[PDB]
Amino acid sequence: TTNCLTKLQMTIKNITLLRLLDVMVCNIKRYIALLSTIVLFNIESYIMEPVNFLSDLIESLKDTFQEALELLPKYIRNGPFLDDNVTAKLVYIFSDLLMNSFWDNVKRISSDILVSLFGSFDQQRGFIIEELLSHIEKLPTKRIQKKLRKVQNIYITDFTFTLMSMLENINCYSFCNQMNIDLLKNEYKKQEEFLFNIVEHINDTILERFFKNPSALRYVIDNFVQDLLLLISSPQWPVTEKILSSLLKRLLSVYSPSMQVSANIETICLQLIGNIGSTIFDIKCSTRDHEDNNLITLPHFFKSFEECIAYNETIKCRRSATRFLWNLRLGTILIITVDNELKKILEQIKSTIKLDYFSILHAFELLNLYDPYLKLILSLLAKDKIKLRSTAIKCLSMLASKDKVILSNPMVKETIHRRLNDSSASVKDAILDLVSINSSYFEFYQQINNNYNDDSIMVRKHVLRINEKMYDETNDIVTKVYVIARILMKIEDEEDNIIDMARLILLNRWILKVHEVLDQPEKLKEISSSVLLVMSRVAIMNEKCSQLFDLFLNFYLLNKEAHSKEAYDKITHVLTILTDFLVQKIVELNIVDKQNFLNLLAKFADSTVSFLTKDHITALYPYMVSDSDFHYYILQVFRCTFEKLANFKQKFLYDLETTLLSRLPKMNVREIDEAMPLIWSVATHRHDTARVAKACSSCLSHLHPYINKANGKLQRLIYLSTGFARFCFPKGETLYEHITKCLLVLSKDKITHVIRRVAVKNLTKLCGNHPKLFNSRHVLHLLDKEFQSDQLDIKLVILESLYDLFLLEERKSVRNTGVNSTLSSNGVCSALATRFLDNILQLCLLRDLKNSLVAIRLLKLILKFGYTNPSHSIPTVIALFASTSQYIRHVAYELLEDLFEKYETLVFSSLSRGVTKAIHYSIHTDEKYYYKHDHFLSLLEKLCGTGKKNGPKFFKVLKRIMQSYLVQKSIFVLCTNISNITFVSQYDLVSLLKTIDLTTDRLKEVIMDELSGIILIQLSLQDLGTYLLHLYESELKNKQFSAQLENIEQ
DNA sequence: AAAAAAAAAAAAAAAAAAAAAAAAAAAAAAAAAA
DNA sequence: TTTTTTTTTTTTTTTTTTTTTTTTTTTTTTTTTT
Repeated sequence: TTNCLTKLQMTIKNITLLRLLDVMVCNIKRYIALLSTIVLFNIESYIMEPVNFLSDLIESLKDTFQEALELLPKYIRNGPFLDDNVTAKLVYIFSDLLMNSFWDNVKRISSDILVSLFGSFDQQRGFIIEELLSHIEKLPTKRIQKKLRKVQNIYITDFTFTLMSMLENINCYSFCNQMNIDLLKNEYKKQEEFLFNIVEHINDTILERFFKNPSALRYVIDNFVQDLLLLISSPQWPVTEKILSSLLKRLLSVYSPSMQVSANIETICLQLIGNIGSTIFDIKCSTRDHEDNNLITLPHFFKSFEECIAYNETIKCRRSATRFLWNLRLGTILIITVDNELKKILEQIKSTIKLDYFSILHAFELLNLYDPYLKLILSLLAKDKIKLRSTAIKCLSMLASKDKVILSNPMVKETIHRRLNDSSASVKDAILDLVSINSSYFEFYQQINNNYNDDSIMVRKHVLRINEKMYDETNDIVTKVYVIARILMKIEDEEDNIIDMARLILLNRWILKVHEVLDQPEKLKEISSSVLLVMSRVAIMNEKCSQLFDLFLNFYLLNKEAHSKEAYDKITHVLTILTDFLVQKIVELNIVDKQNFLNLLAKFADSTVSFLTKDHITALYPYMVSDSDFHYYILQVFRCTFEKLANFKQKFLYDLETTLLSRLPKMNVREIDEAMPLIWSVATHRHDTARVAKACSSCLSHLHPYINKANGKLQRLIYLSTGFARFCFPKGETLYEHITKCLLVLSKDKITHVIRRVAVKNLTKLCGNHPKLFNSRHVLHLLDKEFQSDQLDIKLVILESLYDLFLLEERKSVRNTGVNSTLSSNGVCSALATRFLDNILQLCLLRDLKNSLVAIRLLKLILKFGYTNPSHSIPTVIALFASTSQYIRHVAYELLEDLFEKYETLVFSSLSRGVTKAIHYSIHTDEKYYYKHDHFLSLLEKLCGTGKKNGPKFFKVLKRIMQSYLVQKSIFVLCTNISNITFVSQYDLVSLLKTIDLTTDRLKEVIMDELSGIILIQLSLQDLGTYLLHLYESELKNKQFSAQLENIEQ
């Protein structure tokens, strides 16, 4: 009965054969569990029956239940009378139950029973070990806190929680309690050998079962190693250090030769070894001052051992853990002091602690194994596997996260600046993360910015983030200008997100940053000054940045359609105070900085809106009237301002006109074309302005005798007349028509060369300002005659005027239509470019640096605009590759790169003509130094050798060129350029060698049949073949200096 | 005013070359939801 | 304060077609004979 059983249990508890038999009989047939618990408390059939009853209960289930499972381990630990047969069933059922609130308690009870069974029996270690290992597939894939143990907010999976205690339960120190030190040494040796063998067995089986199915069975190890990392910092688990140690070497054996595995296995093992290395390096770094323990501080770390043991046994003893820790000291203890300490220990037997515990691990293998991990990481950095490289760089990054001074050694600097220049998207991202997490990364900022235009979106975004971080962090003006220039470059891209991010960060760091203070004193004098200095520095240094800055300031900041009205008044206000501060700085300062500030002011005035007021005009006036390049930017600012503002004072306008007309003879042509538009702009605000008419009439009367004479003062006179014509009086003939007639009169053959050039330049400028004048036949015939008269300087001024006209017209066209939203519900320049394209191309190949640069600039501008066909100019650019000058070659390379990226089909189509023209220019220019320069074919090859088929296509074009040419100097330069070509594949090289051998053999029979040129070209081809062979089924397998030698001929 | 054979020009079928699309797989980070 | 599902990036596997040739076939009109 239940009452009888309860009374019997109470009597047994108070006190502490027939009853056991009755309990067994009752269990055979809630009451059964109570009887089994009573029998267990009182205490092979009596045990075999309760075990079977518990097995049936567990099978059916899978507070009244838990007392039997709680009193079972006590009997197991106390009574060893259980035979080997009954132990197997309990071991197996409890191993099954351990894997798969009250359930956690049941699992803990099962773990306690398993460790008690391990401790009680010394001949069943392998049995329980294999039983626990056979259920390794039941580990949870995800580290959800629900099915996890504890022990600190540290969650431990149940399998290794049982396994670590089981392994540390060897506790040979207890044998020391049982006991001329001869027997204990042998016992300790046997115990340590047994533990070493079983830990190697566990590691081997874990790695084997992970290698069998690495993709699906990753968690089987992924948890374990990870948990081994979470438990290594606790002194309460010393055996864990061993578990990782023999494990780590196994991972180090993964990449050893004769152990080849799949790519996924390599990546997983590298991630695991990287985590292990990071953990052990973190442990090593956080130590005392002296932690050598390098097998060679000995007297005083026994005190550390004793303190650690005492603290462990004091707080949370867990007697198995401290028993194993006592054993761990045997290897260390086994000089005079060491012997005395060992004798004392034997006689006794017969935050700060966390740092102290790391000191004792240095003498062990785990901490000494860090160097092989680093060597393996460095070795794997250089392999061709992209995933391996990325994972290794990630491991280096997570290693350097703990210690920021790991970059001192040069073997990491070498890898980083080699990988920054050439890598893939993932590798570049990993190396950028590595350099960004480290505290100092200004040493490689140039390398980081060199990859700002990568194809991958992720690398570009991360580089932009690095640039923003550098701008926010550093204070050096040079690096700040560099990073802000890169950010401004990144405002145009094929990704809307990238350009939006760049615009947002630029707005935050140029406009909103100034708006934060909101007219707060003692803070605007620094941040606004720095921002204005940055903006001034942008407008220089590759003025494409200046163009992007103008675009950003005009078509983004001042467009009310782009952003909300409430977000536009702030922009306008910030720009107003910025302009006021810039004007004030210009006033007080009145050097390159001054020019930059003036350029910034001119750009601000040229904007779509006027942020300047009459007060700024009055402030600029005192040094405007007073008499450098100041008056040029000042005149530009005045011209831009007077086209938007009005309601000026009459007296001020009269004074401005007086001071402008007084200085007209003194000012040179450089700023006359801004002074005259200013004159007209100020004249139209002060109607009845006949004063400018009288001033123009004076110039006309002074110029009239000169034109009659045609049938130091004349230069300025004609310049002023042309300026008045093209900038004043736009409405019995019109003034500019009379000026064109006068210029045509002064542009005859009998006229002197200098005045003729000045007159033709002025006529070109006037026709540029008045397109209708280009329709007149006389000016067209004059321009054609100048272009076909072989004039060195007359053509140059026309080209410069056309360049200026093209720039102005394109700027006006871009400003006419910018960025806007259109709702349905709501050619002179091209003709001039096409007509004179041949003349420009012919002048591009001149031997004079100035004329060549002017012609190249005009050609580049025309090609960028797209007025004419690039096919007519593709060879010319290629001919510029033959130029010896480095700058001409570089600008030609940039132009050809742009032309390729636009029209690669036409570029490939015109390669033959380009090579022919380049060879002709090379032989024509340097009649004796023609073979000296041979750096045009290789640069063209690398430009068109970045594609999968661009290589074979370029080689096919090269073979066509070689066959076409089979002139002596042409063959010399072609051979010298071939000598410097890097060949992609050996099939191409052997084909070229066969062609050259056939050609030289044929020339050999030619010379034998037959003078100097033929033998010289034969010798040249033979020397090319010899140099090529001395530098570096067969055809199918093959598919996978020279100038001095040529000169030595004669 | 009658018949056969050969100069061919289009119109499909193969033998690859080559340039991207679909579709896991893996980290890495950020917005819900207990 | 943790786990959950989106959202974003390369990576690798095949799997697509879009080419560029080389073949054979088919039919067309012009040469040959009465």
